[PDB]
Amino acid sequence: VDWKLMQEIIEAPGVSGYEHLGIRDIVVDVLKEVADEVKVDKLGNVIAHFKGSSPRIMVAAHMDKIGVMVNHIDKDGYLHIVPIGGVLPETLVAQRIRFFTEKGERYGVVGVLPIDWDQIVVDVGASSKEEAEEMGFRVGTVGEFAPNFTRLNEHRFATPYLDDRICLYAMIEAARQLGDHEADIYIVGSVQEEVGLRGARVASYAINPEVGIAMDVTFAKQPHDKGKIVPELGKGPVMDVGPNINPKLRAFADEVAKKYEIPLQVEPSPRPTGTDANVMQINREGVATAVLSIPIRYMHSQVELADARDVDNTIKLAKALLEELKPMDFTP
Amino acid sequence: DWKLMQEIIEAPGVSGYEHLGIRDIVVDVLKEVADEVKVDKLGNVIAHFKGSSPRIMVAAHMDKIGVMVNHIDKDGYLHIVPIGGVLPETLVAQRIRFFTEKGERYGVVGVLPDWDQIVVDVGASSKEEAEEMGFRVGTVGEFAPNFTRLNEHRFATPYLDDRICLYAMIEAARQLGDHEADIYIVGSVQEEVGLRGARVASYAINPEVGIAMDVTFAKQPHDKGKIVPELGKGPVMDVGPNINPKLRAFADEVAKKYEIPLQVEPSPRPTGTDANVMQINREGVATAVLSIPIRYMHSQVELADARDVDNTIKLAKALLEELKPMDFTP
Amino acid sequence: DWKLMQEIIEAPGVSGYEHLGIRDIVVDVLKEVADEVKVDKLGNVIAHFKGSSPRIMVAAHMDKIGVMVNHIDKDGYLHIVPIGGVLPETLVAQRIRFFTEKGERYGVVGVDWDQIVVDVGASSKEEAEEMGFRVGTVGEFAPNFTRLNEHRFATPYLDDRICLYAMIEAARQLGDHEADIYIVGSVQEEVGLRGARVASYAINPEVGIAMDVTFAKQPHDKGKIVPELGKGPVMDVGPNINPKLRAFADEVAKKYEIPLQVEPSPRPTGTDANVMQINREGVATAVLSIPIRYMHSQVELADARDVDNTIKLAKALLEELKPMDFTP
Repeated sequence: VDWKLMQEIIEAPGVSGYEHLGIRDIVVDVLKEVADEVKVDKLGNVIAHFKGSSPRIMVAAHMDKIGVMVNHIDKDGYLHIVPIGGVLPETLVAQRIRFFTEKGERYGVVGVLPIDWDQIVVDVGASSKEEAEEMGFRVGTVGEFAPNFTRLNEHRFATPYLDDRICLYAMIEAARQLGDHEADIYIVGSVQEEVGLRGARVASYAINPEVGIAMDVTFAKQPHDKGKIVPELGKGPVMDVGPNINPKLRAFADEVAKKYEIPLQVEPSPRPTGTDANVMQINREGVATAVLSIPIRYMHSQVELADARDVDNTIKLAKALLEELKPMDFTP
Repeated sequence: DWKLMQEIIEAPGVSGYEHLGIRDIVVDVLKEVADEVKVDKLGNVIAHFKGSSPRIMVAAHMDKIGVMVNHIDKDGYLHIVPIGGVLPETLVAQRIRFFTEKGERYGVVGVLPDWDQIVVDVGASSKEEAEEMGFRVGTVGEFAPNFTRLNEHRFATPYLDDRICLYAMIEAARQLGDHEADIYIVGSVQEEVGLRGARVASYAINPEVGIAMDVTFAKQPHDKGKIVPELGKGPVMDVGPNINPKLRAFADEVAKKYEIPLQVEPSPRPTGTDANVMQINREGVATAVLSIPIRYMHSQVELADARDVDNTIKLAKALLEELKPMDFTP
Repeated sequence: DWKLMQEIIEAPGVSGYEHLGIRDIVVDVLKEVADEVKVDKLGNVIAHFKGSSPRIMVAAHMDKIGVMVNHIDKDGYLHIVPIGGVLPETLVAQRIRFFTEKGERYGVVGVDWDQIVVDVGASSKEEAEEMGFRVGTVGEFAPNFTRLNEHRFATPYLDDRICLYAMIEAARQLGDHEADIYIVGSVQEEVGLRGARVASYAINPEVGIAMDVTFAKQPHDKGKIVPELGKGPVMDVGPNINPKLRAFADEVAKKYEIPLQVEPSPRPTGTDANVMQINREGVATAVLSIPIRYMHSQVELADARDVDNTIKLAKALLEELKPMDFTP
């Protein structure tokens, strides 16, 4: 559990469709060191191949973050933005936003009068539209929650964009530590998941895997959750059960966990998605999919919080599944 | 001086707890040039700059609005209460700097996919554990610092009120030349909870002239043209009932003399400023208010213009030096 | 002393009318032990227990919340207005004790203060006036002292008579002390801490302690109340509270092994201590309270042990304090 590597994976620039701004390069480099080959497709997916014989498996964690984009700039240099993904305007009050302009990274704050959009005006220190632009701002400039990593103690930490950068980091770590494996493995850092799981769809079509595992984050029990949330922090990684989940693959997961003595949580999901596993399962002739998740609290806010112990068991389980996988009958 | 200014701003010290950090900063910074410095039973820092007449009191509160822990639940979450004008709205998905037994520790307010339901996560899984970490009923916290200089002039950061005026005042104090007036510079406490500190300090000082250096609203989005002051246009000084006319005309003169740009804003009512209790203190005092305009007051993103802070300091010392006995009787 | 206690609790005296009964009781009982006892122009009772230093003022308000008669209608019913924090909610189907020139007269509210009509058994305005009723006649919750058991009891006007009793009992049992003590029974607290303000100005103490009642955990409080009945006196922490004085209190309570609860009072308290702290040049203040349930109603209920432990701590604190720096 590398904290520095974890943090930079978490804070590397890369909103949906702009993953090339920083995160993609990190993923490629860290993967090229252990993979037999690493490519980047038309949409920006990073596909690392770890040669094996069978079965052919695809594991994916998205690299994109939710964020905002400048719709226009007014005469007084203020910015009017729109969301990129599931951005809660409630989480944009009295918050700092990291924008990526021509002249590099520039900050802006969303004030409050001493909620719906365009009631959301960003202040960037300008006095006119002309001045804002001269600062590098333009129609289409994108922004992200300002980074802020908070280590609360031994285990727990809070920060923007644990979704899905914490699962990305877990996948990458398991891949760096992968041992012997007869499965033909493809580790994918997908793009545009926050806006339609469009990255995993394109990559699963190119890869055409038999087995597919999406590593995403999931809700953890928290205040005012009214008891509807099953998973709990510190209780280990989570693996769904439901229509989107292949029983043979999921049953194999239990065993691996049992064998390596890794705590594993079960989470109801009577539908699919928003993981990449949704579009992976209906890819071409059909894929046996499963979901491996890290539970976090306060999803989609500047304070998503996780427990390093879960991250750890996710890395172990991910690795153990990959090495334990061999030819099987996935037909339900 | 961005270094010193940020220090004054982020120094600990919520209403009633100014001794956690801000109090010492202020004292030290002033012992350098002040003839005497002391602190009363409430924590007011009072610096004396001996002069003949008139006796003038200038104040800027050192207290920040913040929160306090009401209780810790079984799962280790904190339930807080507001100290000062804290809006539940500025507490969602935000970080809180708490001052526990074991030192400064952080917590975060959560959310889901009126204070009662403002629960703070500090990373504990039990009450015993939260306590183990140094959290006690009564523990206080403040917005987490995050100083952001937007450009050459503008910057945004929590607790611009009233630390920016406190800076400005301290700075003008350090740069004070010759003055005929007997000057008292006060770092007031508990101003956010009822101008309680200024009351006491002014009763002890008993000045003929008093000036409050606080922050005011600047034109910003959705203000509906109701706010007069504008960032970048200089320090502001009110006009109205609790603003002594003679004193205010004077400042108008000193301003134009030193050519400092000066904004004017109406205040038809005695304001939530220390100059409120200063004027009605003892037999009455000729009072005026000198403010730095800021946007988004009482939030983590209050923003100001350095050029305004600059002129406020210029005007501050100029007034303090040009001040000579005169009649303030309206 | 349940008898002295019930008597301090039931003694007449709403805000501004403390002279109707409680004042003289407070005066009489304090005169027996204090070195001097005086009544200022606003009605505050100020008892001095001469000492060296620091000079300390301790206050508990003698006033009660209540009602006043606005006018009498043709049919002899009274129309009242509240004196203090009285809510018509607590007036339905309740008996009210009025004070007329003819003496104590009772009235009942049957089954927004424009719907609160008091019936006194009169048939006409003239008969009501003949019974002793006038515009300005004041009234209180009828006394009704219920001992539930060995420790708990319920009664109107535990606020703030219970703390008044405690302070008085502590003063009567006071032993050797170095501080220059001033025990005050303040007036008009329920309408602006008016009494304590003037009293502190005169005394000009260096230290000040307010003894009031505070909320105790009770049904439907949804976990928002810290203090509980039976777990001892309570001492606030916050801006209105001087850290060093509070620290001192802690050590005293520990030294005597007196249970002491803590309560977060984030804002300037609604007690005499509020005005004591900003009095003249400033004062190191703190708050000592007895927790009670159902505040401001006819059934305010408390626990005897807490009352007792409050007297102990109050006594101990006064005998134990001495000159020390209170500068935060």
